[PDB]
Amino acid sequence: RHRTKKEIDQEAAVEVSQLRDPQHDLERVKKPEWVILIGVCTHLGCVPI
Amino acid sequence: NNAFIDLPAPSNISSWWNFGSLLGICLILQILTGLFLAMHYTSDTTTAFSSVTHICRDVNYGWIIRYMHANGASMFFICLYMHVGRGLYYGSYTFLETWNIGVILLLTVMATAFMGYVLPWGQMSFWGATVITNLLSAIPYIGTNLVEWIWGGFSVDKATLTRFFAFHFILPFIIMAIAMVHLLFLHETGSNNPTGISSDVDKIPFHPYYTIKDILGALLLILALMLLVLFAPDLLGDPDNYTPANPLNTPPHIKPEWYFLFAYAILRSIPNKLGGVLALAFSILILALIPLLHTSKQRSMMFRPLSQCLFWALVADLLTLTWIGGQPVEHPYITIGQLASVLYFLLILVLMPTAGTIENKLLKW
Amino acid sequence: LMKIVNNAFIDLPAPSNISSWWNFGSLLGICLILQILTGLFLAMHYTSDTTTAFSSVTHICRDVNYGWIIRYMHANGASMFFICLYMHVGRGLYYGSYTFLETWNIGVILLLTVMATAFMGYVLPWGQMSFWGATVITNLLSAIPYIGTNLVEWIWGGFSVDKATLTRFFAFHFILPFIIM
Amino acid sequence: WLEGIRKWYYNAAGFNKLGLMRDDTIHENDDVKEAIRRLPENLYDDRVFRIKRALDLSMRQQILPKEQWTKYEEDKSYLEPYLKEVIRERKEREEWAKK
Amino acid sequence: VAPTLTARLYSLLFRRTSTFALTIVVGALFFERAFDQGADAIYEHINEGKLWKHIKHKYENK
Amino acid sequence: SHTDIKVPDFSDYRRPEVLDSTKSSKESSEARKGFSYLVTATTTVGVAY
Amino acid sequence: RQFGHLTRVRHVITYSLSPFEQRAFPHYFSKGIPNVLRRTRACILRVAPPFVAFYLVYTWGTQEFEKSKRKNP
Amino acid sequence: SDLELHPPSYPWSHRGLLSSLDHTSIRRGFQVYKQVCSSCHSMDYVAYRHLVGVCYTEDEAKALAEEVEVQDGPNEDGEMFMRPGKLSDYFPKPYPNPEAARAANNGALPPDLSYIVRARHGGEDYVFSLLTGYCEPPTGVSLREGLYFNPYFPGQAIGMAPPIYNEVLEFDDGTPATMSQVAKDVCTFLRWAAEPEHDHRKRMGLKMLLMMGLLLPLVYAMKRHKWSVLKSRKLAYRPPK
Amino acid sequence: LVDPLTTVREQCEQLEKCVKARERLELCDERVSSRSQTEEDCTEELLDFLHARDHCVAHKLFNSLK
Ligand code: HEC
Ligand code: HEM
Ligand code: HEM
Ligand code: HEM
Ligand SMILES: C/C=C(C)/C=C/C=C/[C@H](OC)[C@@H](C)[C@@H](OC)[C@@H](C)CCc1oc2c(O)c(OC)cc(OC)c2c(=O)c1C
Ligand SMILES: C/C=C(C)/C=C/C=C/[C@H](OC)[C@@H](C)[C@@H](OC)[C@@H](C)CCc1oc2c(O)c(OC)cc(OC)c2c(=O)c1C
Ligand SMILES: CCCCCCO[C@@H]1O[C@H](CO)[C@@H](O)[C@H](O)[C@H]1O
Ligand SMILES: CCCCCCO[C@@H]1O[C@H](CO)[C@@H](O)[C@H](O)[C@H]1O
Ligand code: FES
Repeated sequence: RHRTKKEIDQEAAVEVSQLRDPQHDLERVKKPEWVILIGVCTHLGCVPI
Repeated sequence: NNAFIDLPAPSNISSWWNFGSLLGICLILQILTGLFLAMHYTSDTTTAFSSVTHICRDVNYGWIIRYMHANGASMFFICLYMHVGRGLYYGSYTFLETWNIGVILLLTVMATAFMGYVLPWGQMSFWGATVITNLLSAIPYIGTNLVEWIWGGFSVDKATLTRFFAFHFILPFIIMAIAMVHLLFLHETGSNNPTGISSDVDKIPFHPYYTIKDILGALLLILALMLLVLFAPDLLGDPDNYTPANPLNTPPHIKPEWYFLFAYAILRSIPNKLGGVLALAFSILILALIPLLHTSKQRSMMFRPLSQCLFWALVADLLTLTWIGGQPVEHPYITIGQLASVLYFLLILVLMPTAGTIENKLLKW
Repeated sequence: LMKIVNNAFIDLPAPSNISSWWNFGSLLGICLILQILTGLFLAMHYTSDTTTAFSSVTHICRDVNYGWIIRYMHANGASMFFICLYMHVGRGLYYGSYTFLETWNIGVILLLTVMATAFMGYVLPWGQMSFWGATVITNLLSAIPYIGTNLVEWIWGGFSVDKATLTRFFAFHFILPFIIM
Repeated sequence: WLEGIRKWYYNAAGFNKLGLMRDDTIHENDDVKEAIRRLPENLYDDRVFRIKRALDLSMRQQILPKEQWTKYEEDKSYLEPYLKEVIRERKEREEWAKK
Repeated sequence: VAPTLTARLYSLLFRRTSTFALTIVVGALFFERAFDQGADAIYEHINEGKLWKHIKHKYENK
Repeated sequence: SHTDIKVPDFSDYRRPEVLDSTKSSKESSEARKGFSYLVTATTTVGVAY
Repeated sequence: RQFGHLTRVRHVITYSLSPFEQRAFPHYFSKGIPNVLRRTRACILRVAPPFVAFYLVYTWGTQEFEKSKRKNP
Repeated sequence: SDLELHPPSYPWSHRGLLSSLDHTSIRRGFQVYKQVCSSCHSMDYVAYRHLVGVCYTEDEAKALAEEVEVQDGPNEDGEMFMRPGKLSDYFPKPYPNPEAARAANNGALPPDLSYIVRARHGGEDYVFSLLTGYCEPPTGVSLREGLYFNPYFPGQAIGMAPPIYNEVLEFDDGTPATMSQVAKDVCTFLRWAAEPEHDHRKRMGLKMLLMMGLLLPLVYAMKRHKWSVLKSRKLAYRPPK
Repeated sequence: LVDPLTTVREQCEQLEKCVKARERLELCDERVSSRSQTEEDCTEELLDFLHARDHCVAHKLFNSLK
């Protein structure tokens, strides 16, 4: 996924301590404008929209 | 003979007692149409969906056998739910062996129908295979391993479809053997009746009284089945399964087969993985607890007003959960579903046993 | 649960002198269970379309973990089945066991059903013998006057052995063993 | 008055409409079966006929004329003295089995 | 003295188990032709002008 | 006395042809069996179809 | 369980008529309807309410849902 | 947007329980698919032979198949070649694969149409509404290039430009080809395509209803006959006093 | 060449419910149109209008088609 600036800024602003699986966005991407993920819901396997 | 012809039966069992034979007929119907479909079905992911359209378009009468099988599965569940409801209402569950085997039968039919739905490899087939097998991933430490082992890989794929055809093929025959055991335990006691009172002082022979009544019931079952097959074959189905499986995309309004909607609503009401899976399992397994929760001095609900009111509340609640399962996860459905899910377990575990005790008190025993 | 497992096994009265020739009945039960167990596992990887049947069998033997042992156990188990069947029938003829008329005649039906079952299984891998065996044996029915040929084409699902034949044979081969049981 | 809802309940339960007495409707477990076995001829035969009459009405999905309904004030526990003793006997045995 | 209709039917076809099965075989055969012809006629009339058999003449001419 | 036992009146259930206690019921037996057996034969024909 | 070994019964007489001597539909409508009405009335208070509740929850929730999807509910 | 516009119910002549499809309408609908929709949409489960005795004679269908060239082979040189189509051929695909399809359609994928009516809630009511429902975006809505506003499509932004309009094709029977007429006929054809067994199941259903009208009361009569023995039985209790 | 769809749509747009809806639609068009910035669009108003008009079209249209 090619992320926009507003999207990147929204993810940086997240209150990590409030997440159930706490991670800063920058611990999950290498180049901020790009997010790469396995598109499989961690619940029961469907594809997130 | 004596297993049929001169089998003693209560003189007063009602139409609610016709569902056992109707379940036998649904089972035979599924086996017969099933085998004939299996004569033209191929389980390779490259050709499964195609073989099904080939059955419906080019095999002589392939379409009627197919829709009879699909709608037959729906009739199977209608009958199963009526059969279980009769049992709860009339206290038939006190026949412990018969009842517990029945619970196994319900789970096996559910598992069987699940796998069959995966066979045409449409969109619902694929995501159903994904979600349901993943229920096992809630099992700690080894859950994920169990899922991959069932799948034969890291995702639902060819290996999955091929083994599911095999499992779906044999399970109904196992169900048939389990059902014969179901009946053998029943025969040790004979049937219960609407009054919940022993009917040994007024037994009549199964033949001709119930043989003809069962035939009349069979005719009504066939009418219901054929009204669906000939006039509305897709009414109880899902349009999304007319779309071949697409591993890259889960339809936005994906929903389970109607007979699984109540359980799906219950699982969806809990925002926790393990919790939702445990509630799902328990929503079915709680049937095994009903006998231990019986507090009434009387077997049937016929003479118990308060219990009857709570029984219909449970049915109305399952109807609510069925409706909620068909709605998006949005307000106010999220909350209605949570209340309905809580109400379900509350009626069975607390309100009904309590009504039983109150009724005893009111009768002074 | 106890009885009929149980008085039908544990305290079942048996002659004190039956010999090894009486072992084939239980060996046939074991051959049947073996075929059913290896059969189901093979069926988990086998596909009945003529374009992929032969291939799915090589996939079983080459890539499925231990697929080769399950396959050759199924193939050779069918041979063991017949060795035992013939020893079992021979024992019966020699010792006059056939005087148990019902048991004996049911046995004759069992022999025929196992033969038909093994025939259909052999057709499944769709090799040369599979194809010509399907052709010849189904054609035995063409000897039936008036309708023979019609019966054959009906069994085949066409004017010759083809896709429709292989697919229904997988279904027949799948269920018959349980009927045999 | 509790008693007020009691007569109301009795009629709502409705076994009286089939001519049954409360004890004719008890769920039969081993204690109850033993108690029924201990009943004197007349109480046993009467029970049998009331149950038989009730099963017959149920089969026809009918009820008795209101004047024939078991009356609340006249329903008595014919089974109680017998069942109570059967239970007492079993409890005594269970106590002994624990010692 | 002329007996009713069901009476004649009883004596003529229902009393003997052989004759009672014959009647059902032959009856079913007549019932089959009449029922299919009648129902097919009802279906085609309800759908007059819409079925291939109704418009077919416009495209053939062998 | 067992002679005090009389069969209850069934006139409300009797087919009309057997309502007269002063007439032989054999006169209508073939007609009555014919009616019921006709229901059975027709049913069997419909089922065969 | 076999006839002959079910239970003990004494002093009960049963009178029956051959199905060929009687009507299969005696007072079908004249007495059947009143009985259906009676049975229907006797249970309605126990069966219907929960379903009425379902109906109310159903209509309320559906309306609430639609209203929430627009600009001015 | 997340808003939804559900399609109204059109009075299709095949709507009724015992109502068959209009075969002249299926025939015109096929012409629509052929002339218009086939350039972007495949219909992989229908072959020319399926049209025979439905909306075309065997010779007409044969001529239709020959209007196209299909690949066959290998020949004795191990090569593929082209030949006129025949009755056993399935309708030609406009693209070799979905990637080529998406590429040819600004990234959107024209779905296969064999089951589109059974694969969409609303069926032909939905398809008819979609085809005849394109309109200007409402004030405040701006779509990316490649997308068209259609109130009936989920999200209202569809990758398919309006495919039909007045005189988009000429019918073999001279029927005026107005946009609504064209939509109505293609939808009737799409119903047949998704459910060729349509007319036969209704004819069978008529027979089922008639047979049930006969068998249900007869079996019920048989039930009441046998049960009369019990329904009129009388009981008497005569204990010793 | 006139499409009866045009005729029928025109006739149906005369219904009270359709005019009311068209009015709300134009009110939204004017409101949204006059702001250089606004999140709002008139999708809802358009759909309400269409739902009313198309329900009416469906009852008449097919009488004019073959
Ligand atoms: C290429 C120029 C096309 C022609 C000619 C027709 N359609 Fe089409 N169609 C096309 C695309 C690219 C898409 C995808 C749209 C998207 O945004 O996903 C479609 C889609 C459809 C659909 C499905 C809509 C849905 O609900 O998903 C249908 C029913 C449809 N098209 C029908 C259809 C018919 C019958 C046509 C001939 C009149 C027709 N289309 C032509 C591209 C093109
Ligand atoms: C493949 C599924 C099933 C089949 C074929 C089947 C069949 C039968 C049959 C033939 C009867 C006798 C007729 C009757 O009273 O209905 C019966 C009775 C009964 N069954 Fe089932 N059954 C099935 C599932 C179940 C389930 C799921 C339950 C409940 C969890 C169950 C519980 C019972 C009980 C308690 C009885 C005794 C009923 C009574 O006498 O009141 N059955 N079953
Ligand atoms: C307890 C009995 C059975 C149940 C409940 C059942 C249920 C189902 C269901 C729900 C489907 C999906 C139907 C669809 O929408 O296409 C299916 C498919 C199928 N079933 Fe079964 N089935 C049963 C027994 C059998 C048996 C015995 C066989 C075969 C030996 C069989 C063969 C098939 C085949 C080949 C298909 C795929 C084609 C199709 O989808 O129709 N089924 N089954
Ligand atoms: C009386 C029991 C059985 C007999 C005698 C039997 C016999 C045979 C024979 C002779 C073959 C050909 C083996 C070869 O490849 O050379 C075969 C293949 C096959 N059988 Fe069976 N079989 C039995 C039971 C089963 C059952 C119960 C199933 C499945 C549920 C099954 C599934 C298969 C499959 C999948 C093949 C194809 C793969 C292969 O060729 O190994 N068989 N069987
Ligand atoms: C190899 C065999 C295996 C792994 C068998 C497993 C059997 C499991 C259970 O049967 C005993 C299971 C079928 C039963 O649970 C009690 C059902 C009520 C579960 C119902 C169920 O259905 C869904 C479904 O159908 C879908 O379709 C497209 C989609 C779904 O969500 C997106 C669901 C879902 O979320 C649930 C809870
Ligand atoms: C749908 C199911 C059907 C039609 C089942 C039919 C079953 C028939 C019989 O079983 C009961 C049959 C197998 C059994 O006859 C008693 C065998 C001894 C017949 C043996 C047999 O084998 C051959 C074979 O294997 C071949 O392989 C390449 C080739 C063959 O000649 C070229 C033969 C052959 O000439 C015969 C007689
Ligand atoms: C037997 C009466 C069933 C009630 C008819 C509605 O039935 C429902 O229709 C929906 C779409 O219209 C489907 O998605 C759903 O699966 C189906 O159960
Ligand atoms: C489910 C409702 C239970 C309420 C307890 C019933 O209470 C009873 O109600 C009767 C009729 O209203 C009164 O005549 C009677 O005096 C009263 O005690
Ligand atoms: S929310 Fe359950 S699989 Fe994604």
